[PDB]
Amino acid sequence: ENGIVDQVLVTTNQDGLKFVKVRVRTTKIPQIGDKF
Amino acid sequence: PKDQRATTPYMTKYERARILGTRALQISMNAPVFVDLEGETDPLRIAMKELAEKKIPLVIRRYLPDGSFEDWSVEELIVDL
Amino acid sequence: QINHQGEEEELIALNLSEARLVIKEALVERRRAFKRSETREKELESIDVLLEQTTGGNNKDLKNTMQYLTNFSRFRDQETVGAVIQLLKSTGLHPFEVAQLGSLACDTADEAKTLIPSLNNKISDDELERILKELSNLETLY
Amino acid sequence: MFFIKDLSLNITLHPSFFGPRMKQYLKTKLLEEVEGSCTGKFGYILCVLDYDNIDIQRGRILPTDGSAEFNVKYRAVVFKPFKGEVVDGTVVSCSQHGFEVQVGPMKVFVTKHLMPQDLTFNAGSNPPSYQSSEDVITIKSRIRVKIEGCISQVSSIHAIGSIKEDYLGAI
Amino acid sequence: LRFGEMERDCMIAHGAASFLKERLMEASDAFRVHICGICGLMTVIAKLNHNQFECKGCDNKIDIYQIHIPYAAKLLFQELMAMNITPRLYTDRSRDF
Amino acid sequence: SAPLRTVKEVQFGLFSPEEVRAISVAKIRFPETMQTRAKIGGLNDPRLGSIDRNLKCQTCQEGMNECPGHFGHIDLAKPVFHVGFIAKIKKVCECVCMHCGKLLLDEHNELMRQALAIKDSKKRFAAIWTLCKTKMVCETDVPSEDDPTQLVSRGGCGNTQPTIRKDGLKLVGSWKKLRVLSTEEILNIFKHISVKDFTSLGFNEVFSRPEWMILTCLPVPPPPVRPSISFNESQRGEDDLTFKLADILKANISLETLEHNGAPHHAIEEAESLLQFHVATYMDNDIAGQPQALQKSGRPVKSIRARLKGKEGRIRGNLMGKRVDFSARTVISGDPNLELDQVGVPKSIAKTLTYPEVVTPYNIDRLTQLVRNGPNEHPGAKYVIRDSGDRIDLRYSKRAGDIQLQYGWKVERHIMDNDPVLFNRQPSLHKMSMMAHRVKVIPYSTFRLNLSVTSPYNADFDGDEMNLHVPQSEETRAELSQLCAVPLQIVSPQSNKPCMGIVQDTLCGIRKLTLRDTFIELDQVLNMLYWVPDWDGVIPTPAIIKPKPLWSGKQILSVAIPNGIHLQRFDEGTTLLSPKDNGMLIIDGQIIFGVVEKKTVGSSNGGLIHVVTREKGPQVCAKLFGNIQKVVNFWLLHNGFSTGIGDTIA
Amino acid sequence: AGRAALYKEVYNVIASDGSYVNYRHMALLVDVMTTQGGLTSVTRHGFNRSNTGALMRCSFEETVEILFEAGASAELDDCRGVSENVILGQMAPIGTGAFDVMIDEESLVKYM
Amino acid sequence: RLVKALEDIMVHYDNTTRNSLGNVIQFIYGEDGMDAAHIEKQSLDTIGGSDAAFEKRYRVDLLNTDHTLDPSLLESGSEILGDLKLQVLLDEEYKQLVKDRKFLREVFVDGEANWPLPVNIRRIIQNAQQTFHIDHTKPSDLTIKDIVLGVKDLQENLLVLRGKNEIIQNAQRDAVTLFCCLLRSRLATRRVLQEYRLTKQAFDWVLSNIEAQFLRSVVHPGEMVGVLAAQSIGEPATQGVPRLKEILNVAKNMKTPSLTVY
DNA sequence: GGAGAAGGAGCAGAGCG
DNA sequence: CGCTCTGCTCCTTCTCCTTCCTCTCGATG
RNA sequence: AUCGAGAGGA
Ligand SMILES: [Mg+2]
Ligand SMILES: [Zn+2]
Ligand SMILES: [Zn+2]
Ligand SMILES: [Zn+2]
Repeated sequence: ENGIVDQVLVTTNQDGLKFVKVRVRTTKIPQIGDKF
Repeated sequence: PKDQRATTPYMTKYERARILGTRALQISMNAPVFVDLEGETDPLRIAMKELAEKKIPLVIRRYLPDGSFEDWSVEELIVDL
Repeated sequence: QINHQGEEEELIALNLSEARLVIKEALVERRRAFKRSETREKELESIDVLLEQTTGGNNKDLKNTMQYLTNFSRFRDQETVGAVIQLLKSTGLHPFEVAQLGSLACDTADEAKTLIPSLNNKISDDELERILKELSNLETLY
Repeated sequence: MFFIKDLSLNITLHPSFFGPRMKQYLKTKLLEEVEGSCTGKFGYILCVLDYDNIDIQRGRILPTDGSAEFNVKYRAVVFKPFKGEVVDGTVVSCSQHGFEVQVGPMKVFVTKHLMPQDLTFNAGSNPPSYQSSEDVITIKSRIRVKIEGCISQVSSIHAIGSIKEDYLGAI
Repeated sequence: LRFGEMERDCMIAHGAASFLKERLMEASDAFRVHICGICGLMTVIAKLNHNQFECKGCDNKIDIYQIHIPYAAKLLFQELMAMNITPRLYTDRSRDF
Repeated sequence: SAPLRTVKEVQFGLFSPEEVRAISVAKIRFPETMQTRAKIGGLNDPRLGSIDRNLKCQTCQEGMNECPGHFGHIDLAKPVFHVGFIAKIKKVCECVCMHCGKLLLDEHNELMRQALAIKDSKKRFAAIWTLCKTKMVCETDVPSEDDPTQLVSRGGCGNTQPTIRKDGLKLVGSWKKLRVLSTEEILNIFKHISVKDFTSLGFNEVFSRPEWMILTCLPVPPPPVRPSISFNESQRGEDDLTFKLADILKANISLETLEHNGAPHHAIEEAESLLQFHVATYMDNDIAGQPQALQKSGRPVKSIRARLKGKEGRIRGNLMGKRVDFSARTVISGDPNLELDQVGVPKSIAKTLTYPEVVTPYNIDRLTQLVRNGPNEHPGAKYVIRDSGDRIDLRYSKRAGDIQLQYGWKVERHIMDNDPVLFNRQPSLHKMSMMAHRVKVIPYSTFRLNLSVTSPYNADFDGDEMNLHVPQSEETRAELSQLCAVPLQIVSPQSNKPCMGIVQDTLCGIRKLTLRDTFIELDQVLNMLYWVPDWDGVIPTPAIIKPKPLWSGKQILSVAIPNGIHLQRFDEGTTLLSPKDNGMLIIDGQIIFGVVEKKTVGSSNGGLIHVVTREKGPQVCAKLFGNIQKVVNFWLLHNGFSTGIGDTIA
Repeated sequence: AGRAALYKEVYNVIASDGSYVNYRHMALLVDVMTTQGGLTSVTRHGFNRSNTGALMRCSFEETVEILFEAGASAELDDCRGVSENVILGQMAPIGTGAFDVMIDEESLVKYM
Repeated sequence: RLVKALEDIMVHYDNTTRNSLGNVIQFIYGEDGMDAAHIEKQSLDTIGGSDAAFEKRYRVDLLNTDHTLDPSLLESGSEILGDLKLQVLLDEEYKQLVKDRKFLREVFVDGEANWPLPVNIRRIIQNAQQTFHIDHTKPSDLTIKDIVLGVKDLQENLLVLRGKNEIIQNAQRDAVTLFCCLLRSRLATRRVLQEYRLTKQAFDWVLSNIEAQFLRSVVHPGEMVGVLAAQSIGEPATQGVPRLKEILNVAKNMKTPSLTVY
């Protein structure tokens, strides 16, 4: 993987357990072999 | 039964390949070389050169179906490949 | 037995004395290879010289073995060793049984019967009687 | 006792020594590995008869590496004992319970269960020989021992030297 | 990557015995074991620091050989032993000539 | 250390229970595997295949790296049937005299004498079984065939035999006058059968004795066969076998417990069946009947048979085929500028796959530099191995510039140019789908092949993937280059035709290039020649001289073809003038007639490709393909070719 | 006669698709199916029920059912098969392994 | 499934085909011990054509006018004409070819005259013409004696087998029966003089070459023929077909049994 | 579900009484 | 010719049986 | 981690 952190989400379920969701984004630059 | 060997005098390709690979292996082990060096660091190239002019000291043991076998010195064999 | 030459060689029940003499010859051959690269006291020292001129002295145990084998020698002198061979073989004597009589001392036929139970049952006394005293005199010559 | 037999040994050689000198080097290696050998089938191996005429019988090069095997045939002089045999041995070491005697290239242990009941250990002698009966046995003397079976071990081979007999006794 | 059946078939076709062996032995599953000559079962106590070996049930201390086999193969036999099967491996062909 | 050998023959048979007991180094008594980290002496003890960091393995130390496990011992309270042998036991018992130790029939009946004559033991047993199974009585006196009035007092029992029925895990004997047979009875019966009977029955007295079909003790495979499981936070959930063994042990203790405590005859029976059940499912959790052992999780218990039988089992999934290292897989692409026996490999791949090259006086200087470059550069190596086995990792050390190489040391050299490698396109339908090429490293992430090599691979650049394998020993390297090399397969034994050729654009160009009207200005000819790597530096004389120096296309193309070639193809219209310029005729590496097309550079056996392979050898034919493609492509690039809707409009 | 008819019959199938296969590859298959004195199919009930080494047979479609038989008859595989040596991880006796390489020491001492 | 059937089938150094058990399947691989990689389709001239045409193309008579050898063909003209000794040699060959004609009529009942055979004679011959630009306008130095002996001598050197015993020697004769018929077809003296005006030097080269090429083309021992045969049938199958399945599985209950009564 | 093995059941003929 | 015998035929059971990789997803001891 | 199931390529 290679990217930068986009949006870090911290929440909890109904049970009070702490949740963490992290979105990492990157730019796909058409390479040799990429299908079309 | 060296007298009247019933197998070909020609070297079958499998023997060519295996002999070349082996001799390359011994050469890589710093074993004594039997020909002059023209700069072929490639042990396998040394091997083909060696085989071409018959200085391999190897004899092929060919196994017949019954388990009996014949011995063919590489010098005896005809390199037709 | 059979050698690795494909030849069914007979089981060579080698006599102690003839074994020592064959070992002497083999050591002489070994010393020949290195170069190309009798009383029991006389033979004991002579072989030790061969051992020291063919090895480095590490094999002390055998040097003891030959020295002790030479001490219990019965027929040190080979051309006499041949004589007993002809005497014993003329009777069709069994090679394994042959070894003991050539390697062990015995004066009378009965004594051999006592020493070797195998002879006790099937051997002819006359053969032992004539042979053993002939060999006893030969042994006394040593 | 002593036997001449055309025996063979399997020897492996590293490629670097595959020069024509390999014949003599292999001759050596066989000589070291053959002589001074104990074995249940043949007992002990004294020497190699016909030190020349080395039966190399072609080298078996392995596919794993450049190492090759050599089942080199050879005539050797070996020692083989048998049960109930007579040998005029010599006492190598003494013991309160008997003796250990040299029987060819083999070691034989005299056991007190099997010597004349009237013979007793005399610690007063030097060496502490047995002197209570006719069969006086000491390190410096001569002894005949009856081979009451060969007790072959993993590391060495030895047998029982029995003395309680009209023959195969002291000296 | 799984060198599957169809792949080794080609190597058989090409006859690349040396290569086929390398792909199945050196590439993975390399494993050394010791075996008893009396019984062909991997039941050898290998006191390597002592160079001492033995096959309990045969008390054999001289018939010990080193063999290189696929680690998976070792599992198969050991499972066969668990199956009440005796996969005895012998290194000397019964037929001579 | 110990002598090395190789496997020659494998002998199969059944364990002798005393042999099992002797082999085992520990008896198993406790179904319990555990107080916090110590193992019960009666199960999973260090005497077995001890767990990591425990250097016991029955005083074998070495961890689990150089030491396998060892088998345990379980003493069955009662004998039990072996599942795979239930039918075999059934048939055998149908043949024995049922508490006599003898066979129902004898050699005095000619029918068995015919059966006994059978060399094949398997057929022999079946032949006898067909006869004995019909013999429901073992009368002592049997009239002799030679003397009908004389009878042979053979049958010891002299009684009748019951019909045997396979009642699930147990046999039932229907007496012609009915009861459940006893495992003990059968065991004794087998123990009273003679060796001479084994020969007729197809049993080996020293490897396969019929009584051994019945199990009296169970070997206990060590942990390595049922590995300790730590998939979760130190949660065991041991393999099914570990739990399955516990079930047997729990059953074994209970059956023993019941018998000892009060001898509740009936309760003993159910337990014995439970034992026969658990052992049966343990060996095979799949039977013709309903019974299906289930793990506490609710899923079926995975028995030994499940481990082996079926695709992905221990046989097909790990022995005939397996995962391997020193390999790679990616997507391919075309590149005419590469020869048939070549391939493009990304710098990234070569930077990872390595070869264990051996240091010698002939390359120590080169290898020295590679180590200096280290694993970060392409032309370098990852590991330096001393003769002692010191696998130095250049990744985590500055010693790359300090280590002094020594002869005999191994270096994990990166893949470099001209290193033979093996390719494979899944599925490997037939021989051609795997061939050996040469490596040229390139700066992008894909595999480049010469266009022509695709046809045998059945490949296509629409996103197809293809596998790469690298040999590790000099032995194999030589093997591939001489057996699996690309050129060696140009003529396929599939149909006696060349399997390769010019395809796609390059084929189209040649038609135009060799077309009668195609003439080339001097400017182009100068370049086209130079593209031919084999060009000798001698400009051919232009066909047209006076009005303007021109070369007909055929002239240039002939340059690529080596000298000494002679092809003669005649069509219906070929009459040494070819008014349609059909047919084909090449003389001494020079085109004269015809328009070069599919039937001369294609797959056809009469084509040029087939001829060249035989007059010069593949090592020369391979160089041809590059020459043709390099030339035509260059001309086509400067000529161009397209299609469009107009092409379809009439 | 059946062998010939079988070959002729299969030829129609291969030819019907427009593909072409050498006679050598085709005849061999036809021969193998009849060497046992009968039309031995190549299913589980044909080729499998041969007298070849069990360790080879166990990998076709049935594994445990065959192993059990080996123990019953105490089978002794010869290891002459290819797959058998594959399982053991030993060099198969084929191709480059269909012979042996030996060092002709006599020739070695011939070359100084 | 097919591969499993033929894994262990391989060719031994005795030029035979044995399975793992050593059971012999084909005594000589493919009934000719010939590699599939070294064989290509070629014509059999002696099969087709009318009998008179056949005689014209091959028959030579030094005594009569119908099949007179044209003196301009060779440096020796009338020296050859009338020589009964040479006529006998021609008679033997012509009779030999006649047997081949009627013989091959039986082998290939359909009369087809194009079959795979090793060593492409035509290409060797054409190569011969281009080796040193044979001047095809001058008489050659060849003699009938040389041609007839050359043909026979070549045949004696087509050694597929090595066993000196009668049994092996008999097999060798049957192994190359078809191939040697082709040689006697395309090396007939009449053609060797008219169609291909070779020199003595050239003709010696051709015979030497054919033998040399032929030996290279014999199937090598150690081949894993069964695997090659298995795959070779396979890739056809991945392109009728249910029938193939119906064949490999014997399946007595054929879907469409039928008869062809003549 | 097919396909093949398997085992039983009936049955008629062939020899016997 | 009935009896008996035996193979012969028939007639249900009663199994066991099908290229390579890439990700995600929910539930388990 | 496995198993199970699914989606998608070659
Ligand atoms: Mg595609
Ligand atoms: Zn053992
Ligand atoms: Zn262990
Ligand atoms: Zn009975």
